[PDB]
Amino acid sequence: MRTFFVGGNWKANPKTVEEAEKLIEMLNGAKVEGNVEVVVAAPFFFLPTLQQKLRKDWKVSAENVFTKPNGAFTGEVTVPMIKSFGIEWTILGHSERRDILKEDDEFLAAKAKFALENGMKIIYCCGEHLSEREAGKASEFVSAQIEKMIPAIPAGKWDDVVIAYEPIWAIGTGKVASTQDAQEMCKVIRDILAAKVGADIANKVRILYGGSVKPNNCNELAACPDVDGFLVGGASLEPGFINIVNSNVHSK
Amino acid sequence: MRTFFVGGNWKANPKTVEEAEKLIEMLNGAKVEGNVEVVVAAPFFFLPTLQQKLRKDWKVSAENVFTKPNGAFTGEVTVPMIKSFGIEWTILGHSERRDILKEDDEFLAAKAKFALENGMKIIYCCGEHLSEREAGKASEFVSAQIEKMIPAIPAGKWDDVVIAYEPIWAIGTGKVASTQDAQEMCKVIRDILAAKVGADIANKVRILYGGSVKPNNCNELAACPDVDGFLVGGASLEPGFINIVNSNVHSK
Ligand code: NA
Ligand code: NA
Ligand code: NA
Ligand code: NA
Ligand code: NA
Ligand code: NA
Repeated sequence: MRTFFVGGNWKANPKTVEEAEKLIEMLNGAKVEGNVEVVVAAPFFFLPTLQQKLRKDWKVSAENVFTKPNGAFTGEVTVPMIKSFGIEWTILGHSERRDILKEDDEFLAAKAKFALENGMKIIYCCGEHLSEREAGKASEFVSAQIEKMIPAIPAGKWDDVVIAYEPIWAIGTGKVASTQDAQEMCKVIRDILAAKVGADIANKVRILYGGSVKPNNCNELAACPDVDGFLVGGASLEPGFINIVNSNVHSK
Repeated sequence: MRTFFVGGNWKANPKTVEEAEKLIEMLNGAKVEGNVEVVVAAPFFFLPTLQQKLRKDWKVSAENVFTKPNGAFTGEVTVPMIKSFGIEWTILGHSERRDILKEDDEFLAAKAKFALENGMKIIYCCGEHLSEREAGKASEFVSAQIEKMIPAIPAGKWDDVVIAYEPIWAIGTGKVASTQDAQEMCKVIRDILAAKVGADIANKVRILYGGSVKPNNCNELAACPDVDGFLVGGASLEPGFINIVNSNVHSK
């Protein structure tokens, strides 16, 4: 069985270091049940304190990184900077960056290749928008994205990739995703991997559900056979995060 | 006389926290001559250590910030986060972000308004590209940018604005800027301010030269009457930074 994986994405939160420290102390006291690999992603500015203070059985992640080691890229944070502090993970391709910050697939593949070649592990995000969901073309859209991702992955690095499916069509659209939606698209992704890079890899890669995950739906989502975990949004800031981490006991 | 102002922009450098700490220890030992306001901008990830360890007579600056207090903006760092740690400054509108990260004037004006309304001080960057320089339309282009900036500034906040002119036309183009180029464009900007917001404000706002500044040209640049200081690139990482900070003795 693949090890269940839960990434907590704080996004651009909290507002103060005092709040981030309080949240860390809450995470540190949580009793994890079952078996699960937990990663916490936070704003660059809080990454030093998170790495220093977060429980050592969990790992810290950046929410984005640039494509280069360093250079004339005012405002950007790079792989060597966060790796120099012991941070092993980054999220790439999150819907908010693809959209608001206009990150395209070419930019994202470069990031994934550079990050992996430089020893990082990645949570690579994908997912289709409302028009493609409505048109019933969700699998084609998601395939194209995964197909741009695939050649970024060096030989031997699939152990360092996790994929998160975001139902962007259910974010701020008036539509909601069902548990079966989540299962279906995670299976779509697994099958794309099997067809393109082989069953051995497909059978080991964790594919996460990245839509709305809360204490009230995490257990039924975890039980879906192709859902290997979550990239959690707003609940990653709340005590409910632990219920989600613990939903691993319902996945087999 | 306006107080001479030197901002050191590390850009996306150095690669490691060990290097940033060594650079800080170098800055801390430097003997400043004359009178000058010094700000050091560094990657988000190094801002905590810079704020903790940098000499207290100088101030730390972010190299960019987002337009919102917090929220669903994966990868972004916000004003309250850096203000919560005592950081008072940010750079906005740097050419590398306008270009590589595709930041437009509307995005940048929003940042400046939000930053200022939230108690930040800003270094707002502007500057024209090669085609406008060649066409002799450098002043019109720069005016338009400043004209988008101006309504972002709340009543009473001009004391918290510094403007940096970047001769983008001389970055990676095969063309170099002269000392007279720097003076001319800093004067162009001052005159736009005087005409649009009044002489009192124009006479107090520091306008910096943001092109290539090194130990070998800083004294002649500082002596230009409308050049009030520098936003320094690569030399901000080198012992030469101090020669630049000290070029204030040549400006009157
Ligand atoms: Na279809
Ligand atoms: Na490997
Ligand atoms: Na499952
Ligand atoms: Na002209
Ligand atoms: Na004021
Ligand atoms: Na001067």
